[PDB]
Order: sequence, then C-alpha cells, then structure tokens
Amino acid sequence: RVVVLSFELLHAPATVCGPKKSTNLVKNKCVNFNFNGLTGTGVLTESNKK
Amino acid sequence: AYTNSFTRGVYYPDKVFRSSVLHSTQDLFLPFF
Ligand SMILES: *[C@@H]1O[C@H](CO)[C@@H](O)[C@H](O)[C@H]1NC(C)=O
Repeated sequence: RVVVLSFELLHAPATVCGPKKSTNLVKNKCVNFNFNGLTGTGVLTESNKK
Repeated sequence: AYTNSFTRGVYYPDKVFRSSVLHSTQDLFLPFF
C-alpha cells in the first residue's frame, strides 16, 4: 500500500500547517520571523501596500 | 466571422505581489492582435 503526498509549496494562503503553535507579533523591532513556514529575520512595520 | 484580439488573453502568472517592476514569464498566453 503506497500513498504519495504531493505538496504545493507556498504561493497562496496556507491551509495545511504543522502542529507548531503560533506566537504574538511584535512590530518595529528586529525579530526572527516565521510566516507560514517562510523564515527570515527583519523588522516588521505597518505598510500601505494592497 | 472573425475578429482581432485587441490586447487580450493575459493572466497573472502566479500569486506573488510585485510592484513597480517589469517581470518576464514564458507560459501559454493568447498573443496580442
Ligand atoms: C482573420 O485572419 C485572416 C488571415 O490573417 C484575415 O485574412 C482575415 O481577414 C481575418 N479576419 C477578419 C475578420 O479580418
């Protein structure tokens, strides 16, 4: 019995995420962020993009 | 009857937000005119 799990890696709103719990968001400080599995480090600020 | 496709048949190639940039993509689109 074989099941192949095909993954569409992220390009649209995510709906199937692992058991990792979310945290609160802190703005205007240098942080190590992880948004829907996309990781990086930087300062998160409000924006006027749409 | 036939007509001229007047600047039509272009779609957003992906779901990534881009602005103030010219992005080149190759895929199946309807050619202009
Ligand atoms: C459709 O294309 C052919 C060849 O390019 C052209 O001769 C014909 O006139 C076109 N149709 C119309 C309505 O112009």
